Amino acid sequence: DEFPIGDEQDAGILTVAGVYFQPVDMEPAGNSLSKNEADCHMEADISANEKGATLGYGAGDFVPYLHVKAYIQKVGSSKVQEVAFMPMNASDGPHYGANVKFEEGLGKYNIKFEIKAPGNDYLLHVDKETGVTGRFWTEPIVVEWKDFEWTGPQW
Amino acid sequence: GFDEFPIGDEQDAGILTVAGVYFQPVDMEPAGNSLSKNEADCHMEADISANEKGATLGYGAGDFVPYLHVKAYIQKVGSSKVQEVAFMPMNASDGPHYGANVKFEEGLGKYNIKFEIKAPGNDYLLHVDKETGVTGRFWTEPIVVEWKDFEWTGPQW
Ligand SMILES: [Cu+2]
Ligand SMILES: [Cu+2]
Repeated sequence: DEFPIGDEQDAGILTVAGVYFQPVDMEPAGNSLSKNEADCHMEADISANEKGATLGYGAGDFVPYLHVKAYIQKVGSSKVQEVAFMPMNASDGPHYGANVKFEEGLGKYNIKFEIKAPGNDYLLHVDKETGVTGRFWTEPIVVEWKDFEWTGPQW
Repeated sequence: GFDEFPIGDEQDAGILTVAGVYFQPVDMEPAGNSLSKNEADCHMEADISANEKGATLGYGAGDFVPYLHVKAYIQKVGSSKVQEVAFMPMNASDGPHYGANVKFEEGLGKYNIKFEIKAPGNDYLLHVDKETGVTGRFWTEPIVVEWKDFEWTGPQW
């Protein structure tokens, strides 16, 4: 069903897995390509690790209200494709994802996920009685997988 | 880790399990839409999670349901005045919830408290293909949960 982009990675309070599988139909359609126009669905599985308790997250919890963008670059190429992910549910639960088309065809790509904190959408209790001790990250978190091979559908 | 006071009993509505609590007003960063700590009577919280029926939408039982739009309507019983207060999603030491600092504008006594829970709309997508998708669908009109004759008795803190 699901194919890893690479090994799972910890970054700050986040645990970030990247997977891909067949392109999907989404309701509403969102920002990404239609199923027939796409090569795959790409998905960032983002959850809190143990350090997330500093912001009030339980370990393993989905972290919502993030802003996630993927950068897809053919190795040796002068151009990078930028793809906004949206939050969504599949049968396997919440994630950030998008239908994606590899613009340079089958080959070796570098894949980066850029993960921005919630900002003014999501609040934090900061008082001592009920509050958390941590604060959201200010610089976007970057997870990168080198030498991902896109070899067409595996489904 | 801190004292929480009940608004009635936990209620199920659609795929949601909804409980209300309140406690001392809090400091929020950023401040959001609601009253400041020193201007409010309490912090009011809606704890919204998926029940067993939430699996139809791909939610795990008990998990927080994000991207909802939650508003509270607070009406003193016998009064025509209805206060409306938007809740925002946020984390406290006990985890995610929707909440706001609120003021009971008509003083001590009986209030009807309604939580109006709008579905995410264009903010949250659903896979709907057969292979990876879900067969449940979000609600067009808000889910409403109400506790009648909640008693505001003043701060214990
Ligand atoms: Cu998806
Ligand atoms: Cu709160």
